[PDB]
Parts: sequence; structure tokens; C-alpha cells
Amino acid sequence: TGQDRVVALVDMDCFFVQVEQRQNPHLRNKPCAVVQYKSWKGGGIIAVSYEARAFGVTRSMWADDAKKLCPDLLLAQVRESRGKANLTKYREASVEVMEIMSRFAVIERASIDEAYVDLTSAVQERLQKLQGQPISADLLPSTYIEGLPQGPTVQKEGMRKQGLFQWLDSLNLTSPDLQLTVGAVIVEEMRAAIERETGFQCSAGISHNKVLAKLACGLNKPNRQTLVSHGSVPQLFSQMPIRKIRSLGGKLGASVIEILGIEYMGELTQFTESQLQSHFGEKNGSWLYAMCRGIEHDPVKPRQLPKTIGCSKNFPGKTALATREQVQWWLLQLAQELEERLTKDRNDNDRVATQLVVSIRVQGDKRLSSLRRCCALTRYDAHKMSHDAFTVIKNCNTSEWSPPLTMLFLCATKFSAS
DNA sequence: ACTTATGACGT
DNA sequence: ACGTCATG
Ligand SMILES: Nc1ncnc2c1ncn2[C@H]1C[C@H](O)[C@@H](COP(=O)(O)NP(=O)(O)OP(=O)(O)O)O1
Ligand SMILES: [Mg+2]
Ligand SMILES: [Mg+2]
Repeated sequence: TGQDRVVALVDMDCFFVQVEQRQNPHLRNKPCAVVQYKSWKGGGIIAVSYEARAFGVTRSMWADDAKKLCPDLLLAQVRESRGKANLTKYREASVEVMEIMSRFAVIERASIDEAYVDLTSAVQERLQKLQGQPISADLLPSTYIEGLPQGPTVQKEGMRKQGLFQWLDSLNLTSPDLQLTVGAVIVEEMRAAIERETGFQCSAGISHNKVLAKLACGLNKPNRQTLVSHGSVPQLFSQMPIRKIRSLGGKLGASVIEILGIEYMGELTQFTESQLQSHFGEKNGSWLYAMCRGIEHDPVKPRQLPKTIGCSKNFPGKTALATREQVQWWLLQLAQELEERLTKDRNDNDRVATQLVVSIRVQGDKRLSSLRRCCALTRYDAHKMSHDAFTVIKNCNTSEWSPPLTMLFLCATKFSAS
């Protein structure tokens, strides 16, 4: 019934903003965004504080536009090195967080600001230690129970406590429900440890799988955690849009909506697994049939380290690189940042990348990557990497350079122990 | 002219 | 191996 494991998803609240606000006290408790490349339209927003969201400011907005919605908006710029954005500060901030999470349980780095946790084992330990002890409300100061309260509240904290009381009073409530509660107690502790040790606040979702735990985390932001039990799923999914569920945000979800003629996740229950398979594939049908019943089996991978390391730049419109000299210069600029990142990787993580991937895009092409080619990554030399990368894409030139290049991408892959 | 990184799947 | 999809 997918009530076998306890899985959590922890996600930092407006991460890049918190990172800047910690370092610059002035930006704290104020409408705040983080931008990059100020020259064109004040730059592009990649992170918005909650105060700034009250005014309607969103990521992928122009800073000049954001200022129109929010006159008093404070802006922080991404560091620029070698003529491109540099995310080093946010990656180091990430490492602090990932390290604190590691002490509690085994984690899967899902993004720079979020990881999954498997609390299944930890829950078992706590119960033996905690055996015969009731769970106090004090143990869950920031926990929301989805679907509660019900029955017999005007303030949001009042609703939270009321729901928490009903759930705790029942714990009536099964063995898998008790495990989620202990799972959540542990998440309270882990979240408190993050803020105390780094100054960063965050939200969390606690459930039986990664899809639900991720959905749960969203429900109460920021600085709150949410438990989505097995029993809540039917009511929660019933009015829940398909696009909301992870991996249904793009084309597949659209085709499910278009083919099946439904709009909510719950509506999938009526169809047989075979029906779903025939429409959307064997792998997807099977996945859909279980997910709408709240059952998901993807494992929490024990991976704290990124599989791959890469850098890229985009040369939109006029700025597009139409000469051999420019292509050579930016590969070198990219290869140089890559070398710094790669060297650090070896010292911290005892591993080396064996392959190098070059991806490029050209004018008139929609696709993120027009093409990609690879070659051997034998040495961490920016000049060699840049020179080799030129060699594997040099043919690409139809011609000077034609067509001019929209983007350059260099990626390191295939790391091995050492 | 929403950029810059990531991971997984299909074939 | 190379393209594509999905996500942050
Ligand atoms: N499309 C994008 N392009 C570039 N950088 C991005 C990005 N999306 C996110 N980032 C960077 C900047 C972001 O701060 C960060 C975290 O990812 P989120 O969790 O998706 N968003 P946040 O933590 O800001 O807040 P909250 O979760 O509470 O809504 O990654
Ligand atoms: Mg976040
Ligand atoms: Mg996130």
C-alpha cells in the first residue's frame, strides 16, 4: 500500500536570497531578489524573497519589470567571473546544508537547494528508544497535518494546532501513521539544526514516497513542514491538478489531460492499468496507475555528490558568435571555470572525470542543444580542454563562423574513484 | 534576449 | 553514443 518507507523532501526557502541576506544584513526581512547580468533590463531574476512575492515578483522576470511591481525592491547580483555568472557561493552554501542533513540519515541530492531523505531506519531506532512514550505537540512545533482539522481556527496557527491535536489524539491511527509522525519529529530536529548552524530556513514534506513528500513540502511555505499521510491522498488528489504532481508538469501530463479528458490526479483511479499502459506506455501506465492511488516506488538514492560538472553561456540574438576567434575565446573562458571546479572536486571528493562533453546551439534552432559531441578528458588543463573542444565541433561550421553560435556548453562526466 | 546547471529515458 | 524530456 506504499506505506513501507518514510521519505522526506527538504527544500530551502528562496535559497539564493537567504544566502545573500545572511551575508548582507540589510537585505533581511525586506523584499529581495537575486539577479544576474544587470546590463540588459536590470538583469534576469533567478530568486525572489517572500516579501517580494507579495508584490507579484517572480523568477524569470526582468529586474526593470520587477521594479514596476515593487518600487522598494532590493536586488543582489550574481558574481561575474570570466564574463559569465558564477554560482560558487550558492554551491558552497549548498554543501553546508547537505552536510548537516547527512548526520541524520541517508540523502539524495535532488537539486542545489533540496535533497530527499530516507528516515525508514531512523524511525525504527527512535521507536525502540522512545518505546511506550507518547508524542507531545511540543515535539512538532512547525508541523501541518494534511486534511486536518475536520468536524467540530480563524488564525492559521490555530488551524495548525487543532489539526495537530486531532492527529496526535488519534495516535486509532495505524503503524504507518505513527512512523510518519516519528519521521516528522526527526525532520523538526534536522530543520532546527540547519537554521542554527547556517542561519538558513527551509520547508519539508514528509510522506511514504518521493512524489508525495515533494508535494507535501510545497503545501506550507515558507519555514513550515507538512505530513501527507496515506489516508489524505484521496481527498488531496481529488481536486489536485495533474500538472502539480512531479514529472507531470510537461508534455506527458498534457497528453494525459488531453487523451483521458480529466483534470485532477484522482480521476485516474477509474481507468485500468492496461488502459493507461496502452495510451501512455507500459512504464508510464504502470507508474500512473499506482501514483493516483498514492503509491510510488522510486528509491532514495544514496548520492550526495553531483554526477556531472559543467558550465555554459548563452549568446542570444546579435551577440551570437560569428567568428572563429570568439568561439576560441569563450571555450577557453568556459574551460577555465571548469578547471577550477574540477580541481576542487578531486581534492574534496577523491574522484576524477574521464570524459568531456561539448554541446552547442545555432541560430534558427529552438532546441536547447543543437548538437553535442564528446571527447576524452585526460587532463585538467583549460587550454587542452578548450583546444580539444574546438576540434570536435570545428566541423560544425558551415562557412568566420556560420551559422553564428547561440550557446556553448562544456560538461565533465564519467567520474572514477581516485 | 526569461539563464545556467542538473538527471533520466529512449533507441 | 546522441537526442529529448523534465526540473530547479
Ligand atoms: N530556472 C532557474 N534558473 C536558474 N536558477 C534557478 C532556477 N530555478 C531555481 N534557481 C536557483 C535560484 C533559487 O533560489 C534556487 C532554489 O530552487 P527553488 O527551490 O526552485 N526556489 P527557491 O528556493 O528560491 O525558493 P522557494 O523554494 O521557497 O520557492 O535555485
Ligand atoms: Mg527552495
Ligand atoms: Mg528547490
